[PDB]
Amino acid sequence: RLNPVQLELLNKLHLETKLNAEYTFMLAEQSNWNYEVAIKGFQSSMNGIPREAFVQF
Repeated sequence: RLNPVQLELLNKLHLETKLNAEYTFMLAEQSNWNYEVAIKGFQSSMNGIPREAFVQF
């Protein structure tokens, strides 16, 4: 599980990256859960984040 903060982040970043939140937390976890870094992360390679992740937003 995650902390309440990582939780909020998972949801927030799901919203920021619009990745199905599993890919979001995948990203968000490889990105230390520092938000902006997963922002940098997905949005560094957002053409390569599969559309199952990029979803219908």
